[PDB]
Amino acid sequence: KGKNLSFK
Amino acid sequence: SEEPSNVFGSVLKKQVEQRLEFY
Amino acid sequence: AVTIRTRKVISNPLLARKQFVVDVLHPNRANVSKDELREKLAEVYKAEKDAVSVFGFRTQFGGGK
Amino acid sequence: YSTPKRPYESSRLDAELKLAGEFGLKNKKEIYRISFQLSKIRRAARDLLTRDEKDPKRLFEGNALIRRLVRVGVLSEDKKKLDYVLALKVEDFLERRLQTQVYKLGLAKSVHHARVLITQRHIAVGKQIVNIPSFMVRLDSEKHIDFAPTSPFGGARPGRVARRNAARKAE
Amino acid sequence: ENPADKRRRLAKQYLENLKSEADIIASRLKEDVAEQQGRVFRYFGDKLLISEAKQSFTRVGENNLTCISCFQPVLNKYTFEESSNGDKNKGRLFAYTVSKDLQLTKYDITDFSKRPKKLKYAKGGAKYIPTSKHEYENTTEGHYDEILTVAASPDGKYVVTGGRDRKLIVWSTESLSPVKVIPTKDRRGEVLSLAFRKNSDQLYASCADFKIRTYSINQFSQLEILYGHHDIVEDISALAMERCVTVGARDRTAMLWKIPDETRLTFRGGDEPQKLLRRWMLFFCEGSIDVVSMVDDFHFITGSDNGNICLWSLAKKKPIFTERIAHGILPEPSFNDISGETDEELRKRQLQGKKLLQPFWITSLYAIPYSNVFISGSWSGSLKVWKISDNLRSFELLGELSGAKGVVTKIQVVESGKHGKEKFRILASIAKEHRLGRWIANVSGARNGIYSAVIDQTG
Amino acid sequence: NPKAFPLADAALTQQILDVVQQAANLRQLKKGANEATKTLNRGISEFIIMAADCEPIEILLHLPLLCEDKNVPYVFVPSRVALGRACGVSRPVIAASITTNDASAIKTQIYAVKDKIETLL
RNA sequence: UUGCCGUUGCUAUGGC
Repeated sequence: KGKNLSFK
Repeated sequence: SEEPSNVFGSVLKKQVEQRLEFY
Repeated sequence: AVTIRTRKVISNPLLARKQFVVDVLHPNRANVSKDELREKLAEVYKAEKDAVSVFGFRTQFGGGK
Repeated sequence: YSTPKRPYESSRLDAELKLAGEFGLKNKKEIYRISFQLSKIRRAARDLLTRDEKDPKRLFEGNALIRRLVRVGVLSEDKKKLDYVLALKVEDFLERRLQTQVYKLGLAKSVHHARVLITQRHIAVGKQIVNIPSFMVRLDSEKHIDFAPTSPFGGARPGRVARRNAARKAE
Repeated sequence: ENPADKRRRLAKQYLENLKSEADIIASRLKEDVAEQQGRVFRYFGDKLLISEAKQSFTRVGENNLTCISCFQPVLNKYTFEESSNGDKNKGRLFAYTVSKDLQLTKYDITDFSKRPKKLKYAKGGAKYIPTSKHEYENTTEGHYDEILTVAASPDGKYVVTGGRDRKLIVWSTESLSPVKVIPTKDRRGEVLSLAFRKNSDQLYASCADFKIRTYSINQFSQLEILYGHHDIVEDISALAMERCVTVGARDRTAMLWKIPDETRLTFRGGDEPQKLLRRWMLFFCEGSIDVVSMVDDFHFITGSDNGNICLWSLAKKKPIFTERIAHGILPEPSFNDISGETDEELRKRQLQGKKLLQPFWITSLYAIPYSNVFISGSWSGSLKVWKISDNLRSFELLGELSGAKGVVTKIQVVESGKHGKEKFRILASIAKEHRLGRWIANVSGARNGIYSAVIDQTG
Repeated sequence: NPKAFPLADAALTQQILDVVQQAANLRQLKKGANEATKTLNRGISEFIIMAADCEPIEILLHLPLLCEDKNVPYVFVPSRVALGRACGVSRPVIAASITTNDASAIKTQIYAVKDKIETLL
């Protein structure tokens, strides 16, 4: 399983 | 209605009376 | 904002790395430069930026991904 | 596509006139393309009809064909028989062209308005912006036709001319 | 002194508490992580004492309460910090309600013996209408049209609301101050239900534009938009994982959305009276699915407009179990009113026997996460508590609570006390009209208020 | 025998409301009695839906006289309250009518229900 | 415990 992220 | 009654007419008139007071 | 999602994570010990497919969701924007992808994948996977490689990125028709 | 046996029949020419006008087709080439597909499908249904009833080939291929024809939306659910496939006409396919649904659903007030809107990248089927007016919509896809999110009519900022005129009004 | 030492201190103190409480230690630690494993682990339905429940109805000023959301702090084993936003809010339970009067109101429900106590509120009005008339400029701080949903962040820092203004406004928990307004950017992007991913900042918004939106509150940004429903998406539920479930109302498809996979599972009831009567040899064709709640990661339940409550399993597309006319049939219309003919028998024929009789619909349906019990709601005047079988292949009626009178727009449950001895408080928003619209004939006895009942476990 | 007649069963009501609820989305639906009275005289109506539980039912029994004089199919259904939900309006609807348009995207759906309706009558 | 109006207690539920 992968990872999740977000910016700006 | 083969033999209509006045029960609805009474309340319908009452609804008009409520509107009359409101305006 | 812009999201990035990793899928199909395969561990590779004898070349000592991790493979995966990167999906970058960038609404209201053209795309993400490879350097920004590298630095934040370093942040998330928690490796130094130099150890991170990213390539073969194609945007879908209509944009946003 | 393939050319017709006799393109110069007056009845024919009036046929393409009516079809193009009522569906806003660019030229006769689209009509012959659709006619070619209809000829192929009807020939296949014809050949299946020739086969004996309960023939495994007839059953299997006919069933698959009718199910596909239902899915594209040309053939109604209650008409799931190869005879009704044989009864199809080009108008049913042409209705299934995306222009017609953009017009008929109310997003556009004319077939030409639908054409320009579609080619202008204002129309989205689900996640995908479709600029191909000849796109064939299925039953499920029919209900998802909306304005694309990036469109000014679909939730985005005003177009270039709108903001330009607003600016010129500003100063 | 180092942060790791602090964790060592907190862990050491935590163990001392467990030793003071006490095999038992090992079992509890497993129960602490049972949430991560997607299976029910709270079998307490038989322990519940519905009969002795202390029921209470609290009136409020708002007309037509639309939704209620409850926040419960939870101790995080993984850092030993309570989900309370601040030290003052340690072990304080908050409930937030929205109504059609454009108010957001918060109440304190920490004292279960006592009634909810109002703390702060915010009203919207005509002051907040957008002048621009453009969807992307629809960023006014306050609501100007009916508010339909409210959801509290699991962190206890923010509460988010939406409604007929086509807005997602996120409010500060302490002061109810507006920090961000996120337009849906659609003409018919009407928010109908909001669900927070448990112990996460992810928010899922079901909109009447036939789409579902996903949000990250910590970032104040939109993530993805989900499509596949063929009608309005009235309800949405979420659990610790990301696979939120939704219902399509007239579409009649309970829909589970795999966010990680970008794949989607379809569920349809597909029951028809004719066979059902034949196998019997009043059953109403299903109308629409207007509520859904996830009992488990692998199971979920729905409520419909034929009074049918259906149990679902991810493996099976069809319902595994169903209860017909759960809340009963509506009262038959009076004969003196059906027709104006004086002759009584003529009026009776207009009733057409029992053909006109229709069932109650499931206005509210909430299941406590990872438990074997759930609560259903309607305007019948009583909250029904059900218990799921241990095999999760059937459920029965645990009992009823008749305190509530009026339409149950939303149901919430909060628990308190030690692990072994837990007393459950059920909170349900009660209104005089249905949340989506005013279709309901005015039911006698309805009062717009918040219903509260206390249930304890013994034996 | 009953004044509200014929009344659709649980099944036939089902496809009707599906036509009604979508037809509202397409601006093809006129909702309520006076609009029902409106469309019949102008002859732009396919068929008319009536609630059988209407208070009083006689408030709408004039419509069938208009409907069958113009040879327009009509029908009764159990619950007004459901029709408004289909119709999309936040209040009960006792009568509804589908307007005439051969260019509508739903000509087959409307005609499908229309055929069943004629058989019912 | 309620926007307003009552009843019932020393608390619970009836109308708009």
